[PDB]
Amino acid sequence: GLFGAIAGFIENGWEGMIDGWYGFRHQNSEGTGQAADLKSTQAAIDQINGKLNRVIEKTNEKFHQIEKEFSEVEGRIQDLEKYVEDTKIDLWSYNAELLVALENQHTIDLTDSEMNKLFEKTRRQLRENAEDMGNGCFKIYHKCDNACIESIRNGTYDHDVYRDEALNNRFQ
Amino acid sequence: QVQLVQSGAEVKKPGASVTVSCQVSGYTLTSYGLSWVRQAPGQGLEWVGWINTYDGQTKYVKKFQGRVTMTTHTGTNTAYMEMKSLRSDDTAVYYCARVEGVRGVMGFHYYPMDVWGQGTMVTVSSKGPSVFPLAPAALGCLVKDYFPEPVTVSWNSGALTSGVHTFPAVLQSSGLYSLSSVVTVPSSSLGTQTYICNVNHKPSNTKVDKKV
Amino acid sequence: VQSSSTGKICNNPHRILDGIDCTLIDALLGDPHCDVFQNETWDLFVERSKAFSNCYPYDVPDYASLRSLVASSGTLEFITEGFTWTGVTQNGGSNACKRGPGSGFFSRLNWLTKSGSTYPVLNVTMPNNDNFDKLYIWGVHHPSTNQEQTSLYVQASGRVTVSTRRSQQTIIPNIGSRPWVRGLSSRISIYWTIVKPGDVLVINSNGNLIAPRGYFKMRTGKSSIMRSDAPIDTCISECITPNGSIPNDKPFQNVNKITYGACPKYVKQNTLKLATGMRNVPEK
Amino acid sequence: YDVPDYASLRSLVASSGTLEFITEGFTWTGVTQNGGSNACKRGPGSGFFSRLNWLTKSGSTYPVLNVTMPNNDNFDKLYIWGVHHPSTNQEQTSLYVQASGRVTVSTRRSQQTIIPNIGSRPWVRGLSSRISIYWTIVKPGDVLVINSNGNLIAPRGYFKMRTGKSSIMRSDA
Amino acid sequence: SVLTQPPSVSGAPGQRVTISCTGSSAVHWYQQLPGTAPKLLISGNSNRPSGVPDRFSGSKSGTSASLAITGLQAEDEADYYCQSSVFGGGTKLTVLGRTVAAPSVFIFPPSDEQLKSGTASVVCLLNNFYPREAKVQWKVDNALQSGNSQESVTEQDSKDSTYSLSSTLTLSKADYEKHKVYACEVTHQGLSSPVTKSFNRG
Ligand SMILES: *[C@@H]1O[C@H](CO)[C@@H](O[C@@H]2O[C@H](CO)[C@@H](O[C@@H]3O[C@H](CO[C@H]4O[C@H](CO[C@H]5O[C@H](CO)[C@@H](O)[C@H](O)[C@@H]5O[C@H]5O[C@H](CO)[C@@H](O)[C@H](O)[C@@H]5O)[C@@H](O)[C@H](O[C@H]5O[C@H](CO)[C@@H](O)[C@H](O)[C@@H]5O)[C@@H]4O)[C@@H](O)[C@H](O[C@H]4O[C@H](CO)[C@@H](O)[C@H](O)[C@@H]4O)[C@@H]3O)[C@H](O)[C@H]2NC(C)=O)[C@H](O)[C@H]1NC(C)=O
Ligand SMILES: *[C@@H]1O[C@H](CO)[C@@H](O[C@@H]2O[C@H](CO)[C@@H](O[C@@H]3O[C@H](CO[C@H]4O[C@H](CO)[C@@H](O)[C@H](O)[C@@H]4O)[C@@H](O)[C@H](O[C@H]4O[C@H](CO)[C@@H](O)[C@H](O)[C@@H]4O)[C@@H]3O)[C@H](O)[C@H]2NC(C)=O)[C@H](O)[C@H]1NC(C)=O
Ligand SMILES: *[C@@H]1O[C@H](CO)[C@@H](O[C@@H]2O[C@H](CO)[C@@H](O[C@@H]3O[C@H](CO[C@H]4O[C@H](CO)[C@@H](O)[C@H](O)[C@@H]4O)[C@@H](O)[C@H](O[C@H]4O[C@H](CO)[C@@H](O)[C@H](O)[C@@H]4O)[C@@H]3O)[C@H](O)[C@H]2NC(C)=O)[C@H](O)[C@H]1NC(C)=O
Ligand SMILES: *[C@@H]1O[C@H](CO)[C@@H](O)[C@H](O)[C@H]1NC(C)=O
Ligand SMILES: *[C@@H]1O[C@H](CO)[C@@H](O)[C@H](O)[C@H]1NC(C)=O
Ligand SMILES: *[C@@H]1O[C@H](CO)[C@@H](O)[C@H](O)[C@H]1NC(C)=O
Repeated sequence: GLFGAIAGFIENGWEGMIDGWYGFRHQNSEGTGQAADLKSTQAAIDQINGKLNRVIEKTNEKFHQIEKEFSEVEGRIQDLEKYVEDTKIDLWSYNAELLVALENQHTIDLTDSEMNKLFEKTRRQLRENAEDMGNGCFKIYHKCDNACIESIRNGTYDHDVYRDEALNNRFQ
Repeated sequence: QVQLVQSGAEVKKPGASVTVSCQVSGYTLTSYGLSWVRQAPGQGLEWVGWINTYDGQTKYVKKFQGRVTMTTHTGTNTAYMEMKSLRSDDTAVYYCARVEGVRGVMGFHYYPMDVWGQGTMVTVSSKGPSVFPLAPAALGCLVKDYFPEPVTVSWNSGALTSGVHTFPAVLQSSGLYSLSSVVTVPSSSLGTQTYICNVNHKPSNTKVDKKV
Repeated sequence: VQSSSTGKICNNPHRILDGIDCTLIDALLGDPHCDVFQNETWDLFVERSKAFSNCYPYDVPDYASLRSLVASSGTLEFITEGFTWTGVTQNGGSNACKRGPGSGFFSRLNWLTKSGSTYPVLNVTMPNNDNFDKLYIWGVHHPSTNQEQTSLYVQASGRVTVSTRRSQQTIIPNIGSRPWVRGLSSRISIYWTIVKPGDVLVINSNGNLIAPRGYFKMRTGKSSIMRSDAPIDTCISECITPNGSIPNDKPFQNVNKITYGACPKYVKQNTLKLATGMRNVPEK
Repeated sequence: YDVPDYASLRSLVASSGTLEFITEGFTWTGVTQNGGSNACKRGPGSGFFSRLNWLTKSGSTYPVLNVTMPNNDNFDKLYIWGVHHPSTNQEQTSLYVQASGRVTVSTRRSQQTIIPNIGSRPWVRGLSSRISIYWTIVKPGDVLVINSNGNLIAPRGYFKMRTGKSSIMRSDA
Repeated sequence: SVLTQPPSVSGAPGQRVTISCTGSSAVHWYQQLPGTAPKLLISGNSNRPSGVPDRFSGSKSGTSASLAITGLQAEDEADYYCQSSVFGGGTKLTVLGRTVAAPSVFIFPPSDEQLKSGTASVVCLLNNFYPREAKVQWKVDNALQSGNSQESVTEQDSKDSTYSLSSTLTLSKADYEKHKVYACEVTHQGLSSPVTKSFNRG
């Protein structure tokens, strides 16, 4: 949550969203509609799908090792074997703990960043025609029908042809 | 030769604690796990618990949790099962049986009990067999409401041997046993004379001689 | 963290060898009830807790080392060599190690006793003309009484020296009473020698020699030994623990620190959750 | 004295975490017990280690000691015994009628035999002779047999072995 | 896990007996001879241990295992359990000798002592009936009652090679007095027309 989008200014998730991870809910004269953003969801999923194969490539293959369970008490050599195994176990347990903590932190920051990136991309499409209400939801200042909305979601929103009407609505 | 030799029969009193032992022979105790299995008199086997010799970890049934403890004395190749807070329902024959797995697995999941001990009769109860007559031919004695099963019924101990039928004891919701023993008699002999049935009950130590 | 196991050992892709009642060393020496293990090979030798010895009471100084190297070799393939013991009686046996109905001995060891009334100083040799190491398992007999020592070996105190070009190993048997094991107070001490290619083995003994009958063909590979009572199963798994086979899809495991194969790493934690989603902020 | 594998014995004694010594009844027939020396002065007179029994010849003979102790308890027993290396052959035959004794201590699973030697050694506290300290661990249900024909520094009992969180540290703090 | 098992198969020497068990989840079959510790008969649902005759066999199909004894001898008659931890209900294997007979019914009125005990026990006896699979339906005031009768059958007697049953049910002291006439209605294979023997106090 480094960017304050998720659990920040969005303030709420959408349990009704099953199409993807990030998406839009629009409301205009025609009526409320909902869609999912495939590009951001795919980017986040792609960055998450591995994330453990990129550090621990795979399981290495160990065949013959030392004895790790002993019946009698020998002394020096058994002490050394027990010490070596305990040291290895402690070091690998620490590696696991730290790796999982780092990966979880980065995953959370990554998804937050994807949400923020989608918000900023949308805000940059609506140059002057819309105002950010602050709850993660844009107020667009002109007649924007479903074709308009799907152009916003598409990334081909033509801001120039609504600029005059939007500016007149905003600043009166 | 592999042998499991158990303790002698124990007679206790409700609320006490009992300790049964199992001495193994012909193999090393720590090579095999050891299950304990009870059998109430005529009520089928019931798995009590399992001791992992060589590391001492146990597994009891939820019905016996907390009031049964299993230990192994590896010096004498012996295992002990103690049952605390004895009840009347705990009167049963207890068997120690040998199970195979002790390292990597809990043996009783995957292996059978291939060697059994002779079992010890732990009887925690005592109740007198009430005797009633049965006359209308045929005539008999009804033995009722005694807990420990082994009870013998004779008729003058030398009189009646043919025509007598000893129905094995039956349960009751109260947990006490009851049986009957009836003998046919010639129709002339039913009115001239009667017979006497001797009901002998060793655990309650009661010998009751009653007529018809 | 993979923290559970199926409880059974998958018999593929690894050549598992369940040792029923036989330890690795007992199968090596040739214990009668281990005769089924002659010439066996394995990727993992699974050694059951119920294994017991039923032959002449022996003892292996540095038992762990011999067990380790035999397990690593991964085979019990025994090649009989022609040893020429002149002036001694071969194929000694005892009633503690009953093969068939009568007395017997380890099948891979030759108990040499006096012939007639003499015991010559045995001095034999075998060259290693092959390009693999040879493993020779020999022994030294420790009798219980001096009467037994002189009755089997005319010398009052024999000795056994086994040597190669690079190393030598000499044992002075002692005579003394020992704890009663299977009806005997005498012991065998098991020693081994590895003859590398192009080397020579010389056995010089004046008594108390439990000679070898041949050599075990040593190998190098992915073989090991495990102590486990888990039952073998017909299934596929790359990672075997004493608790059975476990899946190696997760990177860490908490089942057992003793592993074989492509196994995950053992960690002390029973659970480690890796986030594969975003921060969860639900409605209300 | 001298402890072959001194580190191992120190380690296992430290790990056991106790010096609790249970005296057992050993029956040494035909030998003199409680030998001592002026190098180890207990009280005003000669003495020895309190946990070791120095057995010498009785009269003019030294029989082949052959004793046993079973482990009928459910804990390991630690037996500390020794072998005496005399300085001169005269001393060897004067203490032990045999010209060369030996000491074999054995259990069902392992055995350990020592052939004492006779030779002069560096002068330590007035003596050129040594004791070599060996130990044996008798697991529950096992037996200990001590067979010696000379040069035996026998045990007086066993140290009750334990398992726990004990260790040893070298520090002047 | 719960184990189920078909109980009390009465068979003759020399035949084949099949015992079932339906594990709901390694099943092993044990035999308890009368007055002897149980014995392992088969492990792994198929494998037989050392010392058992080859006539014992096991077969697992899905979630139901079965144990088959062929040409059974005298020593095979015992009680058989399946085990998987939990045991099975038990299955008694008796011996059966062939001797056709017909039941002889007697009715014994309850004694006075059990009336004052608060537990009035009424018993009816059938002597020397051969099939041993007959079921007797009790009837009080010509009205059938169930869940109260306890049945007990003796073994095969070499003298007669037939079987006897004593069925008994109990009533409360108030319940005993209210009822008028007591009887037990018998249904038998060797006996065609069901027989009634009743009684009343007096
Ligand atoms: C996979 O398989 C492995 C192997 O089977 C499983 O590992 C076993 O798991 C169980 C369950 O978790 C463990 O049992 C638990 O033990 C604790 C105490 O453990 C400590 O002691 C253990 C045993 O020590 C005895 O035995 C060893 C070996 O013989 C011996 O060296 C010891 O000196 C001691 O011997 C004494 O007892 C013998 C038998 O009576 C005598 O012969 C002898 O003379 C002595 O008197 C010890 O193993 C354990 O752990 C050590 O080793 C493990 C390796 O597994 C390592 O990780 C540890 O760090 C240690 O080094 C400890 O030292 C016990 O408190 C538990 O009891 C719980 O439950 C009971 C009721 O059931 C409660 O009363 C308790 O309060 C508590 O709740 C439990 O019994 C077992 O110890 C462990 N190891 C072995 C070798 O079996 C593993 O679980 C499997 N995993 C899966 C996923 O299946
Ligand atoms: C040096 O000192 C050691 C130790 O003191 C001696 O070793 C003992 O030697 C004796 C015989 O010399 C051994 O006695 C034998 O023990 C066998 C094992 O018995 C044990 O186990 C059985 C169960 O199988 C128990 O019933 C029994 O109580 C023991 O616990 C017995 O099977 C032998 O019995 C045979 O001989 C007797 C003799 O009458 C017959 O009655 C029997 O039927 C059978 O034929 C026998 O009793 C003893 O076990 C040894 N102990 C140890 C620890 O090794 C050395 O002998 C001694 N040496 C010298 C030179 O002095
Ligand atoms: C094999 O070879 C070895 C080595 O050569 C011999 O070992 C030596 O043996 C002699 C006696 O046999 C030892 O001499 C004794 O040394 C004691 C230690 O003295 C040292 O330390 C003191 C301080 O306490 C110094 O003052 C001294 O200079 C030494 O550095 C002395 O205390 C002994 O003195 C006693 O005897 C003398 C004899 O006259 C008296 O004057 C004294 O008052 C006192 O009673 C004695 O001198 C010597 O230490 C041994 N050396 C080693 C290295 O062990 C073996 O004897 C030899 N064996 C054979 C069979 O040949
Ligand atoms: C979205 O844009 C693409 C190209 O910019 C166009 O082909 C498509 O018709 C637009 N509308 C959709 C996909 O609904
Ligand atoms: C073992 O193998 C060797 C050579 O491969 C052969 O000579 C010998 O007969 C074999 N023995 C057995 C028991 O298979
Ligand atoms: C040491 O303890 C043992 C048993 O605990 C006892 O017999 C002995 O007398 C004790 N000795 C001392 C010096 O405390």
